Amino acid sequence: KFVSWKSRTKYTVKPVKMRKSGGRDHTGRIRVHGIGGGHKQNYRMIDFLRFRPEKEKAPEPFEEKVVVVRYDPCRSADIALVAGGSRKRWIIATENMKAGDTILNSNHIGRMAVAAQEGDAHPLGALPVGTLINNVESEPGRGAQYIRAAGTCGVLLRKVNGTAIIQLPSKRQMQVLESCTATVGRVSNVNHNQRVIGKAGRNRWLGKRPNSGLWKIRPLPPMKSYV
Amino acid sequence: LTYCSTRKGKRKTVKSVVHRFLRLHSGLWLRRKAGYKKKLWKKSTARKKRLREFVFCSKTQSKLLDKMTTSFWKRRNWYAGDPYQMYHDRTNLRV
Amino acid sequence: GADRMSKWTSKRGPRTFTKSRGAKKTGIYTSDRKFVQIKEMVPEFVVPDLTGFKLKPYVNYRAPAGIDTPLTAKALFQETVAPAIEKDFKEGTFDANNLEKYGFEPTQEGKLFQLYPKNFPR
Amino acid sequence: RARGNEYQPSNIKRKHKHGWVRRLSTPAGVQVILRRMLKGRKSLSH
RNA sequence: AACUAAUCCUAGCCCUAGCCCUACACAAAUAUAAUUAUACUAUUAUAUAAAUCAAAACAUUUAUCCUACUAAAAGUAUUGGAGAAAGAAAUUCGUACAUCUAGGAGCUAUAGAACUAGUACCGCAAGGGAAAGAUGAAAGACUAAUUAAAAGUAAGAACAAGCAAAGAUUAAACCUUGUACCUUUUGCAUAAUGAACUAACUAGAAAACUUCUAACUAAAAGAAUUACAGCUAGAAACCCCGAAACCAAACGAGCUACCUAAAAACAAUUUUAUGAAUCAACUCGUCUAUGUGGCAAAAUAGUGAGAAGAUUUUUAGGUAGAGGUGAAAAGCCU
RNA sequence: UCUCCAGGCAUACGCGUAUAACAACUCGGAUAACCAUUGUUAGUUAAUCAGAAUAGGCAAUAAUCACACUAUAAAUCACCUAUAACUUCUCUGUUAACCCAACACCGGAAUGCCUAAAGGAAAGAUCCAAAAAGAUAAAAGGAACUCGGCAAACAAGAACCCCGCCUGUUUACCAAAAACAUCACCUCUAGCAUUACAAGUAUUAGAGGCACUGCCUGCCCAGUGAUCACUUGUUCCUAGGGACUAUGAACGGCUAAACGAGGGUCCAACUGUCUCUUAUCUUUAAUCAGUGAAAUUGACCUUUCAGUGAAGAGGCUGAAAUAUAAUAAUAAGACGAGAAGACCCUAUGGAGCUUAAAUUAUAUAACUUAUCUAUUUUAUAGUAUAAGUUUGAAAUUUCGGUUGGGGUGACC
Ligand SMILES: [Mg+2]
Ligand SMILES: [Mg+2]
Ligand SMILES: [Mg+2]
Ligand SMILES: [Mg+2]
Ligand SMILES: [Mg+2]
Ligand SMILES: [Mg+2]
Ligand SMILES: [Mg+2]
Ligand SMILES: [Mg+2]
Ligand SMILES: [Mg+2]
Ligand SMILES: [Mg+2]
Ligand SMILES: [Mg+2]
Ligand SMILES: [Mg+2]
Ligand SMILES: [Mg+2]
Ligand SMILES: [Mg+2]
Ligand SMILES: [Mg+2]
Ligand SMILES: [Mg+2]
Ligand SMILES: [Mg+2]
Ligand SMILES: [Mg+2]
Ligand SMILES: [Mg+2]
Ligand SMILES: [Mg+2]
Ligand SMILES: [Mg+2]
Ligand SMILES: [Mg+2]
Ligand SMILES: [Mg+2]
Ligand SMILES: [Mg+2]
Ligand SMILES: [Mg+2]
Ligand SMILES: [Mg+2]
Ligand SMILES: [Mg+2]
Ligand SMILES: [Mg+2]
Ligand SMILES: [Mg+2]
Ligand SMILES: [Mg+2]
Ligand SMILES: [Mg+2]
Ligand SMILES: [Mg+2]
Ligand SMILES: [Mg+2]
Ligand SMILES: [Mg+2]
Ligand SMILES: [Mg+2]
Ligand SMILES: [Mg+2]
Ligand SMILES: [Mg+2]
Ligand SMILES: [Mg+2]
Ligand SMILES: [Mg+2]
Ligand SMILES: [Mg+2]
Ligand SMILES: [Mg+2]
Ligand SMILES: [Mg+2]
Ligand SMILES: [Mg+2]
Ligand SMILES: [Mg+2]
Ligand SMILES: [Mg+2]
Ligand SMILES: [Mg+2]
Ligand SMILES: [Mg+2]
Ligand SMILES: [Mg+2]
Ligand SMILES: [Mg+2]
Ligand SMILES: [Mg+2]
Ligand SMILES: [Mg+2]
Repeated sequence: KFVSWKSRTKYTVKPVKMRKSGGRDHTGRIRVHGIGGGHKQNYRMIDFLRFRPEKEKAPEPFEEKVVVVRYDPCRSADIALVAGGSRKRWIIATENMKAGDTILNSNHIGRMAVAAQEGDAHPLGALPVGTLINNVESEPGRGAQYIRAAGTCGVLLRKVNGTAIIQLPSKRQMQVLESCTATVGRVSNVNHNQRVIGKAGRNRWLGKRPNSGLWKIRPLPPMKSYV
Repeated sequence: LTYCSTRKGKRKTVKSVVHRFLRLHSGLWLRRKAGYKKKLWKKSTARKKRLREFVFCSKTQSKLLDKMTTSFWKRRNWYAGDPYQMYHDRTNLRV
Repeated sequence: GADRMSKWTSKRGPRTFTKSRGAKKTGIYTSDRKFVQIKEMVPEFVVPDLTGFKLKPYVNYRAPAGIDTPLTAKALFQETVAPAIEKDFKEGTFDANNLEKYGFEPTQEGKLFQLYPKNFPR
Repeated sequence: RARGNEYQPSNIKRKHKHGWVRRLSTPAGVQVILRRMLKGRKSLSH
């Protein structure tokens, strides 16, 4: 009888009502522990393909205007409503975004290095080595999946041929095609890790239930005696 | 053992008896000596001779073997050239 | 602790539970939560004029009851259809195609009162 | 606390948990009905 | 000189025989929270049975369960921790009572079906599941009688002294003699179990060998078997109630545990403005007394803890036993 | 009419005629009266209370008197474009002293309004015993009580040790705690999307441990000559010859406070806890009237002393005592009556748990060879399956015997 709430097909900026799980599945059994209750939250559909040219428009660099930088219940980072043409869409906001700012979204792969302005989306080929990036996408056109948490920045270590090495926030090095799109700068809420929950009740507000109260090398035969 | 079998409603023979003992028609049972094929290298010659012999069974043992076999094994068999032909009968037995 | 043997009716259960007592619907509930009664859906009693009618509820005990002969298809056919066909056969003006002339109905569709499936109540 | 009052009547729960439509929804439930029909029960379900 | 009671005979049932069936018996209503006259929202059994149990344990294995003509071959060949046990076939025999709807060294109200009924009642559900009736030809003859008759009482309390009686006696009691029953314990009861009393019900069952009684007899037996007096037939035999468990399939989250959705409640007083303070409603249950077949299968009366929060509470939904849930008490899941 | 008591009226859920009148007086109410019982007849009235056309486009801006403000946990069809239709009231709920608790149960039971204008009766009659329960009062004393100031008090103040950071949570029905959780801190696992984690992405998520705070200790990280030379180290080629090096583990003592129906202790006050008990009132008791259970029970015409005997005798031996029956009290005995109590031993009886027990183990996870595909000049890759190998999620079964209580050694 469990139907997922993720049943909306059309992108909108209207907040969407979310149903909580509690850690259960469609079967109805707990699959993950520590999830329950919390404050009621609304989902704001984020757009992780920064370079999405508007409908009935050419695939060339375009600009968008930042309406407001909001607080997101569903994320550690903060989101920004950005407007361009006749379209509004939520996006992830970088460290220094402000209302009224203008951000570029470019398809052009610069033969030479492109000056890096935080918040603008360029193909990794355009960027020069060493520039901090966020909201990287593993495959061209896939959509951002990495470095989209609060304060996380990835360095662009190297570019050779049509491939670049991206150092993920965990220091795990990844490689992608330079056609892949990344957003310059680190993600907002750079001080998210400095927060102090302070009391147990605050965690219960965040939908986190308390942990359970419950409290292996095998020697080889030569070593079994000497264990 | 089985006194009344499910399919035929009869007594059943214990085949382990049929595989170790010979019944003479007079009522006697024959057997071998336990261990007659075991560790012969450390047995005395007289001991080995005693082991090789065929030996009779007691009245109680004979009574038990009679219970554990059916009447088919107690019948007269007229085998041509039988080597036990003479031992199916008792002679000069007063008792 | 519930009663399993008594009938399930609208008096029982919560307010949300409702069901009919067997009355035929006389209208439709449209959108906006409005009942719209349909005049055609409301049964109309066809009552005859009883002035000058000689039949009363009971009969004389001296009135002879007749021999019981339930009506059959053959009995109806002989009384109504047989004389016409017999007369036409003697004149020779009879054919299979024109059975409708004598009262046959090829189909019940288009009739206000259909014999099968019946489309009128008693 | 005092026990014995575990029945907290609710007609919606009763018909949904033990009703005709509930019993016919699964083959195991249909077999429940068949058993009660063979015994001759006056009440096949709630 | 009689109350409570007792007596009763047929309602039906049991097992066979025979036989395929074709019954599918107004209108209307019902798969929706069944029995609600019409659209919303699609509709669909299961992969091999397991275990208990036997093997005096248990681990391969364990007849029927899990069916393919009777009798014989035969408990033979074969199979088997070659143990417990299991166990053919080839091949012989068989026209089965025939006809029509019959039969009982079967039961007779604690029996025979659970049945007067799958009802009443019990359970949320799956499911479990009773008890009983009695006149005569006529009741359009006032409902029949019959029986020192069970225990229990009454008619009619008792009268130094004793397992309650026995020997007696003119005499009921006095005198004399006398350590209840069953079961066990060592053959011992002042032991220890079991019994308020009445009525009904309530527990030894099989034929291998042996014995007895007969038929015929080097043969016996109504086919298949035994036989160096045997063979054939008869008669003669081996209890009852009781676990914790184990497995399969259903039923359960109206209680409780946790969760999802939609809702609700929180006065007054202070405060650095809050999982702060005081203290109601409300929630909980510290300590004591009462209660201990209670008002209650966990309460009452006081006294206490929290009381804007990790609070409490309502409605509907969800997770199911090889499982679920658990701020882990191995706690909770009627 | 009087005396006194202080949760009432509605709705929801549930219940199903218990509603009302009459007639009955069998059954039901634990007794009467009267009916909540039996029979018959009646009843609850709604367009407002309550229940029960289609296709497109589209949304940044809480609530709290919403203004000022502050905040964080981030918080509810409409409107528009077209299409279609172009006058309607039927159906259902409505009674009650009621539901879940086997009961006319001192229990459980949501919301709105109100706190007496609504709703009710603690005493069937009598008596004033013991014991038992509850309330009040106390001369002098004031913890001398007791395991303990338990309980009570004209008191309800102060302080310190141990434990846990704190508010929370837990063994429904014997444990509320020092246990569990908890912020904080630490360890381990994971680089990724269309059903949980999550419409999330290393400042994230999951698994688990652990008080934090500040303060200490310091496993450790080749040597020797100094970014530098040789000896080492590790590999090879043969003892020679090359090749190559390139803060912090483990821990502790305590922020040090605050808080606690936690466990100990002390002082003050207070007292019937006590020296040492008493009086009064109520409940119960007892007599009268009505109704009427339970465990229990071999039979009893049911004595004392000494002996006997299993620590043991109303019943046996020997002495003794002895008109018969009730009513009210006591609890020495009847190994007094009831419980799923306690302790030990047994069974080739169970079950839960743990492993390093034996047997298995297409749960996963790897691999190898086939098979099947593609490619490939034999190589690669893969893989609806089969056979192996490695892991083990699980499954099944077992707990020999002699050994005061064990430990141990032993023994058969
Ligand atoms: Mg823990
Ligand atoms: Mg119950
Ligand atoms: Mg409830
Ligand atoms: Mg066994
Ligand atoms: Mg055993
Ligand atoms: Mg066993
Ligand atoms: Mg087995
Ligand atoms: Mg009967
Ligand atoms: Mg019966
Ligand atoms: Mg009598
Ligand atoms: Mg006497
Ligand atoms: Mg005993
Ligand atoms: Mg629930
Ligand atoms: Mg308040
Ligand atoms: Mg507080
Ligand atoms: Mg308080
Ligand atoms: Mg407090
Ligand atoms: Mg909990
Ligand atoms: Mg524990
Ligand atoms: Mg424990
Ligand atoms: Mg009256
Ligand atoms: Mg009465
Ligand atoms: Mg009344
Ligand atoms: Mg009445
Ligand atoms: Mg009313
Ligand atoms: Mg009760
Ligand atoms: Mg009043
Ligand atoms: Mg009184
Ligand atoms: Mg006082
Ligand atoms: Mg005083
Ligand atoms: Mg003292
Ligand atoms: Mg003292
Ligand atoms: Mg006290
Ligand atoms: Mg604590
Ligand atoms: Mg606390
Ligand atoms: Mg509790
Ligand atoms: Mg408890
Ligand atoms: Mg406490
Ligand atoms: Mg307690
Ligand atoms: Mg702890
Ligand atoms: Mg405490
Ligand atoms: Mg003092
Ligand atoms: Mg009386
Ligand atoms: Mg007497
Ligand atoms: Mg006497
Ligand atoms: Mg004595
Ligand atoms: Mg005596
Ligand atoms: Mg007395
Ligand atoms: Mg006594
Ligand atoms: Mg006793
Ligand atoms: Mg033994």
